[PDB]
Amino acid sequence: SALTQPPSVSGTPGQSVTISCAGANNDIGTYAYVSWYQQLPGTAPKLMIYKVTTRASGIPDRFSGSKSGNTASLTISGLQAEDEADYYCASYRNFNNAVFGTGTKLTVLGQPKAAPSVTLFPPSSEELQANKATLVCLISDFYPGAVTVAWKADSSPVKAGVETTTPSKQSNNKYAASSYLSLTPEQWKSHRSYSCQVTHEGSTVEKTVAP
Amino acid sequence: QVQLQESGPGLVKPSQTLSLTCTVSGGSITSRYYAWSWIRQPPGKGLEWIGVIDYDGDTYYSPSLKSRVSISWDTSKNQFSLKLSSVTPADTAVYYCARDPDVVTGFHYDYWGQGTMVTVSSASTKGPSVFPLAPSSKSTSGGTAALGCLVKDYFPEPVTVSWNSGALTSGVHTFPAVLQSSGLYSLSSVVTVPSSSLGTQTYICNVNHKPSNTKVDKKVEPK
Repeated sequence: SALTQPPSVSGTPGQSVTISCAGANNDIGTYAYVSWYQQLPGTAPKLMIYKVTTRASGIPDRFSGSKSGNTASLTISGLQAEDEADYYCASYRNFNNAVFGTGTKLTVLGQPKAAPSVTLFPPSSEELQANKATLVCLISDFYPGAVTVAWKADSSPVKAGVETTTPSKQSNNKYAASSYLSLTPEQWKSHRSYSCQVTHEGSTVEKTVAP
Repeated sequence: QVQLQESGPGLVKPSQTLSLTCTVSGGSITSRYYAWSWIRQPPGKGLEWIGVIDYDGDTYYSPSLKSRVSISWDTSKNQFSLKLSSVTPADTAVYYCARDPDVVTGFHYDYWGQGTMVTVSSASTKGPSVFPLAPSSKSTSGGTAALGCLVKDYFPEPVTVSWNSGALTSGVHTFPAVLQSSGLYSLSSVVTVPSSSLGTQTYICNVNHKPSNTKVDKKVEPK
């Protein structure tokens, strides 16, 4: 089956959060092989705790392992931005089986605001020769992870051929998003320029490329 | 020291089998009290235990997966492999390789593999079209420019972009791929360079798409 953990847990950009891992009598109740793993985006899980309370080599003292009945728990005392990751609990199951939980995405939030860095690209000579046109708008280093992209033909808005990604976490903890505008060689040439207008927390960053 | 690397196809269709192979190095796969296991994490969902093989050689699997899992190993080649049959897209996941440091003490995995993406679809592969993204700094820091590569229309994930055969690592930002309305993926890579290097430095992006066998090197020169 599976171990129940809350889908999300948000924490004060200070301290202190607790994550629950609920199982049953014949896994978390009889055996003591409860392990927690921390997985920050793109990488594999990192062993943080095993044997209910045993912290692994290198793990800080602010990580805590606890257990009541068929419910295991991980406590983080004073969170850093390092702690922003998905959390998985595991256990032994008879006979010689393992079980992972649903996972808990930890969100730290008293984090500063970061304005998005926008880079707009004109369709390449090679792409236009290939009878195609793509406008590359690249948004990065922004916090919180929520943006709205407006594409403009001269000064009029564009909705058709717009493809925007969902904001994802970066190595540094901030967010990144990619907006793509599909047009035809004639559409790129028949206008004086196109602009990628990015909105983030009531502020606007506009970038412009011209044929 | 103990280092794990998964081998496997990135695209497989429903009737096919999954011959995923993990290579162990810096430690014997038949020694001490070591257990080797497979774990998959579908796209944005949670970790799932598949099965283990112990240093003595006998295996155990998840009861739900048990029916189509026939884990095997090669002690001479320091390898272990997973075999999945009757595959449907529920088997689309990043498949992991992991070690248990003791077995007479209990479950926990200390060392893991980087993972290999397996995607099940019917869904022919498409190699990416690489386009050059020439520099300008109307939105950048003075002295710094912004160039990159447009890796457009490829199926499926992933693709790896490196600059000058790995010689250029600093200021490199590779963006998460966009899944288009067409069903294909598209991504861009960016390197912030000092504008002074435009009339100097040669910039080549090394795009690699293992599923379709694509390996493209594109020179990004100013226009």
